[PDB]
Amino acid sequence: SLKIAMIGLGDIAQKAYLPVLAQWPDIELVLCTRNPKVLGTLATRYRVSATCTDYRDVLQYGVDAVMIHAATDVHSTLAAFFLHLGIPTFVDKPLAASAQECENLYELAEKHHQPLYVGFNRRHIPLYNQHLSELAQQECGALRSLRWEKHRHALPGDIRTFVFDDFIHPLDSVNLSRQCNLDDLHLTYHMSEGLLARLDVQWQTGDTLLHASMNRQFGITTEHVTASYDNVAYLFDSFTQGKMWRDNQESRVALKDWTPMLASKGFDAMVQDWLQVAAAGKLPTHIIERNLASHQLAEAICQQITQQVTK
Amino acid sequence: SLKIAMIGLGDIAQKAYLPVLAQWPDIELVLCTRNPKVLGTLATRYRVSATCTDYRDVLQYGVDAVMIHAATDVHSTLAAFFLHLGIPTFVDKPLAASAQECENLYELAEKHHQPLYVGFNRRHIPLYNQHLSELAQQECGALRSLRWEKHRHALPGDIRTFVFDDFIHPLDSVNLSRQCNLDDLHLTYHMSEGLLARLDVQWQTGDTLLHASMNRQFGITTEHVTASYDNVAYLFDSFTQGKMWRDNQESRVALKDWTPMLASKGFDAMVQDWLQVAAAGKLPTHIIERNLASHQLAEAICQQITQQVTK
Amino acid sequence: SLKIAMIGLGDIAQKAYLPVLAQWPDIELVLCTRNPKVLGTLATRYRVSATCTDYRDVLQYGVDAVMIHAATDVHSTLAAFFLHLGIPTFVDKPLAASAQECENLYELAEKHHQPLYVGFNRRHIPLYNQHLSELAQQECGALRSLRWEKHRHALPGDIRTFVFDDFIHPLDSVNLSRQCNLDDLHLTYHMSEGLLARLDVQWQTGDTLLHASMNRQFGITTEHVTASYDNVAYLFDSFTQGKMWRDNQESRVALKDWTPMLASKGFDAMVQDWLQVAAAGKLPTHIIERNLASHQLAEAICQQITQQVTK
Amino acid sequence: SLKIAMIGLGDIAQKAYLPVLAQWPDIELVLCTRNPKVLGTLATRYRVSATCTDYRDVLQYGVDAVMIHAATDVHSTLAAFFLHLGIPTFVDKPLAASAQECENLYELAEKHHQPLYVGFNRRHIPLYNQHLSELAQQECGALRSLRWEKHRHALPGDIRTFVFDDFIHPLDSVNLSRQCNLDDLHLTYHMSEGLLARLDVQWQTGDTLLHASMNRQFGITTEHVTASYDNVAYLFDSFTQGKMWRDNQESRVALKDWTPMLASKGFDAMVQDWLQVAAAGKLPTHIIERNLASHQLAEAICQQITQQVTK
Ligand code: NI
Repeated sequence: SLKIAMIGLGDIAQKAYLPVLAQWPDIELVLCTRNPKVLGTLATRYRVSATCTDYRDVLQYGVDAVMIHAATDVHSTLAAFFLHLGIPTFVDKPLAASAQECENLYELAEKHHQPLYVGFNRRHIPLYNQHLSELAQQECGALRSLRWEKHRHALPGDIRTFVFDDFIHPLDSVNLSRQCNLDDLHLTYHMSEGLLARLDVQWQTGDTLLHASMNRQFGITTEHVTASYDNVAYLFDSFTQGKMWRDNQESRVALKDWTPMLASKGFDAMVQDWLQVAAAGKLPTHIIERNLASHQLAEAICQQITQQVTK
Repeated sequence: SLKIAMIGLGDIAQKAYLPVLAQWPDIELVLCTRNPKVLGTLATRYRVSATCTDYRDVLQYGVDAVMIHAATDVHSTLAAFFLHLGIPTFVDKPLAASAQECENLYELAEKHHQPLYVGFNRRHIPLYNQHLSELAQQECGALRSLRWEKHRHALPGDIRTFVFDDFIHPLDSVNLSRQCNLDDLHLTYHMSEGLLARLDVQWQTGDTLLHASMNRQFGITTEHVTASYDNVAYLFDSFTQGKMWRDNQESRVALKDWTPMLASKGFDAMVQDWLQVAAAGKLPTHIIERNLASHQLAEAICQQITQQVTK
Repeated sequence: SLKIAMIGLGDIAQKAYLPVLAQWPDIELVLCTRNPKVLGTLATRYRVSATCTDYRDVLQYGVDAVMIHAATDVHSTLAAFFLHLGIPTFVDKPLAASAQECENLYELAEKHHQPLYVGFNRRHIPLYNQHLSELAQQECGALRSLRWEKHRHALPGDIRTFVFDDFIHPLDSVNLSRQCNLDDLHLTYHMSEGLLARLDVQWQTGDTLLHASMNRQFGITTEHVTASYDNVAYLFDSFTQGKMWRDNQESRVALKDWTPMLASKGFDAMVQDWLQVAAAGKLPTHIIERNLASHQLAEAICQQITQQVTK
Repeated sequence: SLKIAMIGLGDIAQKAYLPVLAQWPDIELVLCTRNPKVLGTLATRYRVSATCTDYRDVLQYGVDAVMIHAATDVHSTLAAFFLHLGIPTFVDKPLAASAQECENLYELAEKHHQPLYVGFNRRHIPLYNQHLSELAQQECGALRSLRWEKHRHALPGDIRTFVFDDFIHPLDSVNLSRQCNLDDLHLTYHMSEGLLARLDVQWQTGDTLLHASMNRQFGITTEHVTASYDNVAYLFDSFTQGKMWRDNQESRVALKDWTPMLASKGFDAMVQDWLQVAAAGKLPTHIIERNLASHQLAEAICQQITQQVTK
């Protein structure tokens, strides 16, 4: 059995995590959030006796690990608190607001031999990891190309936020390699009256061309993933449907009916991994390098665009 | 009314060109090809009188212009010929096997003040030009991105052939900036057992990201075009259908029913542009520069992969 | 705030109802089922105190209503029981294996002035009722036609089960005219080996053509709904996606993102209506009549077939 | 070798027939039509020497067969003129304006022992006859169901024209059992502003449910064909593409690229047949029984509707 604390019950905590762990058997929750009104409503709805208003009062529940869903602003603070207190810590992307804080956090995590899992659901998409072993293995494998497009309609933003809070999803999902700088990388972008409209990062490591694309001034909000091997390719227009091309024939691949929405988006699968990491008390090295790399690449991309625009 | 001579009745000539001109009103055809058997077969099929076997006899019928559909290894020889004799010449892409010859040919055309039209049908695709005026205008306009993909199933080939006889399609089609080198351009490729499998070329001109992609070892033979502007986008999965995305809504855009197949592939629209060009003895400068640019770009790509591969 | 008791925790209960209710706000649950093993397993999973094995002890907790999810052959018993005790009763379709029982149960419920709600989730499909008001309001309105197709791959069965436990879905969903017989109705079917393979019931009410189609020996398992008005049509290939044809144009209509799976299948919407009814001790007349009619029609369909076959 | 005369060069003759027979090998044409202007233009455009302005000045060319593409009101007259003289005749749907006239023309046909081919391209569609052999053989076969929908956006009309000139297509295509009356058949329809808007004819012959529907007041103009066998089904949304459902999996079936438009709509295959019938002088029985049947069923459906709308 496992006991977990959830600090910061905001939009995502309520939209996905809570509903996923609330029904998860053999798991005991310890809800924590500053707003007592919200806290109580939720605790009652999902029948949770372990209530907490001050994240520090969590120590009084001997938890096996905590999950932080609060805003980025208070990520490190809360993360560092449980880490230097010898407690596994889960955190929603982005781990921190800057690459340096990400490095420091992981340093503290190592100085205490504690795991620091960063929530990246797009590494656990059931339909994608089913036809694409590479994504499940987090390697480049036999992939010849992989393009991850996540767009939005009329929704530009400031460089920083755009990259760390949104682009990081396609950027990390495609980061099957461990790209951490802009070396041998091709960064392109457009800007509409002061803001970032579309970002394109693409590079080739080995025999695999990785491409992360985000056009937030697109004609419609949608996310597509295209991957190709030798004489075989897939194109997913969503997380539940797709097309498989082989032998010059096209067929559709899809999740089985009744598969819950939060599962298709990979939260169920991710929590699974998280728990195993929490229980084992250790997160595999490549995952730690994956995490840092993606965050470092974000920083490189930000400073680069910022410098070019300002200059 | 014009009298056009067709030199070199091969595959493309029989499949597209010939059947299109033999339909055009006020046009007299003068078939010409090495093989006398094939000549007579077609001559009978399209009930044409003016038959010839030696391109030199073509002059006898007092032709108003010539259309060369022979192999690439004989374009220069045939083109130069009618150019010296001052006759508007048409040549099916590619113009020549190298940028050197192309440059010569055009220099030769300028000298004799004759038009030299290069057959690029993907600049006349009715459905695309109806929705992307930038293509009809052959400019970048408001385009924020334009991606042209032309894939094939299990069909790798040698650099030269692959680039000059296939990739030249998506490359030129996307080359609205008249690019003629690898300056600030990204080029990725993948060799397979001695052959070129996939080639990806993209660069940013002003506020437009151009991208030509060709995977000759794709899971299926298909050609997709994707264009985007601010808050507007399009994605065509063929020359007859496509999706339009605007106001965060997806609608379908398609070619009128009963549109002849060859017309959908822009052949009629091209022959029309060509006949006017020949009948006017003039060919706009921007078009000439595009032809030249696309060919020099192809040259640059070949003498890049070949060099690298041999290392 | 209501206290609902769920009697009979079978598959449908564990897959949709239980998960939706155990999450519903201001509702205390009282689980009840024969098997004490499953009873406790579920009770632990959804953290519920009010446990019970005999459908009688349920009255002890002073429930405001009961939801019977047991087998069809136990509905009448359970239903009648609480209906007499004067408690709003909910029963998952079908109400009973015969129209007679249905008529009895409703006649009974009318005496005790209690509401008897039947579980027809396909009447609360959020994406369908959002676009087609006729379905929301349960009328024919401007509908010139409505076709509900629900097919299965290689799954024939006996007339009874096929109709009362399956076909009733599409049949009822289309029964917007309260059809309670075979009057001016066209019934068609096919028997594979010794079972019912496909059934097709279609009739016309005024200016509306209704059609229920089920081919349980179809090449694939899917469900398509097609609705048409004057110069307007819709075709949904699922509960989340569909296309709209208007002004000779095709546009995509889809369910908002992050919508829970069960919700898209109209369960949340149905439970809502159910609770309101239960808390109001009243159930609109037009609803009851539709319920009876659909079961009376199912009865009629079963008979004419069984007869015509044995004949 | 063959020589065919074409009487009546309208829009269909110019859009489909002339072009198809213009490149046909071993076939000499004898263009005939009222209007002189049009005539010469076409004779020059397709380079035909055999000109004509009167369907009577036709035997001066010793034709082997004739093709009438004129209006319906002049079909009989012309059809009889050549069947008298003893000439294989080809007529475009509908054969005549009434079932009476059809039987008449067909009685005069066997009277002079001459074939009377009716142009029904929907029987010779390459993509459909490929996967659906029953349509190629023209018999119910193993089909369990076959639905042919042909809708139009905002285009209602008078019963007569709506039926014989348009509905005749789907009605005949699904008529594999030579249905000729309203026996055991289900007919529904809808009128609007005094015109016919939608028409649906459905009946079951053996183990095959055949359904023809046409809603000329649909949201878009499109034609769909659905066909189901035991545990197998096909859905064609066009004449060149479709979906094949088998083993609960969906795959795409389509026409090879570069297949001319007129070929996909079946004109090539039909003409092919038409010729093999003109040369052979004999037309298979079932084909004659089918054509009559379709026109008889057409009349039945007309008078039937005309009566109720009048009663
Ligand atoms: Ni409405």
